Amino acid sequence: NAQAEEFKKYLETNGIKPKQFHKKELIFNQWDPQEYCIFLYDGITKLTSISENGTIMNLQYYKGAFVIMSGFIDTETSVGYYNLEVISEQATAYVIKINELKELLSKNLTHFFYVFQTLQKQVSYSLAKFNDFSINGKLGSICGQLLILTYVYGKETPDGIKITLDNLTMQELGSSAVSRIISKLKQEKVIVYKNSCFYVQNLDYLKRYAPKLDEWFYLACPATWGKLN
Amino acid sequence: NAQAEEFKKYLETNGIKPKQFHKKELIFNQWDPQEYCIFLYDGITKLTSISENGTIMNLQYYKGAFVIMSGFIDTETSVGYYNLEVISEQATAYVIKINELKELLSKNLTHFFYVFQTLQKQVSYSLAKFNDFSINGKLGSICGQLLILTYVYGKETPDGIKITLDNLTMQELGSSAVSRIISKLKQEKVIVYKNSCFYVQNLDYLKRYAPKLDEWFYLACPATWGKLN
Ligand SMILES: O=C(O)[C@@H]1CSc2c(C3CC3)c(Cc3cccc4ccccc34)cc(=O)n21
Ligand SMILES: O=C(O)[C@@H]1CSc2c(C3CC3)c(Cc3cccc4ccccc34)cc(=O)n21
Repeated sequence: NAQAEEFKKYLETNGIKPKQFHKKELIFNQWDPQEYCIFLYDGITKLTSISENGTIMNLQYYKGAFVIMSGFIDTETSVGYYNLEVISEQATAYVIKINELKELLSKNLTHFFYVFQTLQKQVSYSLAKFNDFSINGKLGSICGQLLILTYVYGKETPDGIKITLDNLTMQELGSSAVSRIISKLKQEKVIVYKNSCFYVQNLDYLKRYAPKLDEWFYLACPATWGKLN
Repeated sequence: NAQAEEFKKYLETNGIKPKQFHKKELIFNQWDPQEYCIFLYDGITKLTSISENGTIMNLQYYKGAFVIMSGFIDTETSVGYYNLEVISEQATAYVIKINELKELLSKNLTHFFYVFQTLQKQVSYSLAKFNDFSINGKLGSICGQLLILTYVYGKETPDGIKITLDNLTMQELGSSAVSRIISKLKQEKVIVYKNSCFYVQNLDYLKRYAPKLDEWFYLACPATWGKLN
């Protein structure tokens, strides 16, 4: 990822320091009155929300390299009250106060375009995710998440496509319908737990029920989309 | 909105003329290889997708003033295959090719920050609606749709809070489960349909089953929010 490495070197040049985090750590949480811009350089995270009675809802997953913002770039108001939690064993992130960001981007348009693009990818990603929900219900959503996991962590092997993630991360990613659906897929040999990993066979089935996410990845990450097609 | 008028002027300074469109026109369509930046200024539109078997998925609805983009500003490549379709009677929209946009934003960052912040509102908007549907099901959706109508088109009346839309537009966007929900909201007199118009008289019930959208209106459109609170 060329833009990402360039954005790292730009942040470090401007004196911004990389912070290590550990699983279950919160890079920011939903009560913080400091709005941040997080450049997640390495790791896997989830955006969660905590409702008033304390039940946790998982909203979105992110992966390095990527930008996540808790405030609006001009106002430096919260965009929404959320937590960003680390779910891989480690993660590396550059934490930037919102207003510092405005300055950093103002003085370099290339980086500004890059950050802007990361927003565009979230917007196109949620359109595609809503599309596949609209057609195939939860089946759209499970397949969609399995498909991206495969494109991003799948190693072609005679065994199929191995999803290269130690199990703890897979458990952090994953009800009635679910069990019955995840059932159906195992039953149908789309995925297999063999040799202690998931291995994916019917990539075509994933693509069928999550078509828009297939397209979205093709446009967003073409080089990666090519390696399994 | 202030930022909205000023970007309209900047666009006309740089020679972008408003193009008028009428109900059911495609502002752009998915096969068009030209990536665009649509600044919807007035009217209502919807983004749609066309799955292969030909069914038209409604993905999102938009209201002037707002920004819709069909290419990534950095690589200038397609963000997806979409159609942008008018559903109001007429709408005012400035259509800018993606390369010309990038130049316009590059020479005035104020406007760059406005467009950037517009996509940020779009990101958290869809997370908020998703939080509400995951927590409260269709009651969360329905209560979200009506909350939306209320803030944007809610004109306070003795009869309560009227929804100021020609009732063919209403009728353009609007099942078994749905009717059980509206059946109840009509019975408990949270909404009243009289004189062929919707009215709202318990704003606080809606805020209960859609607390993330309510919270989103507050952080992203405080002016609108505060008017009704
Ligand atoms: O990392 C990237 O540049 C690409 C392009 S934008 C994106 C996303 C979208 C949230 C913005 C995701 C999210 C995602 C989807 C499905 C499974 C995931 C598993 C782990 C982490 C994130 C996941 C993933 C992703 O790779 N990308
Ligand atoms: O609001 C819009 O103009 C579109 C059309 S109705 C909708 C929703 C639904 C709650 C009513 C959402 C939220 C949402 C629900 C279910 C699955 C989702 C999957 C991904 C993202 C959001 C999801 C978002 C949204 O944009 N819209």
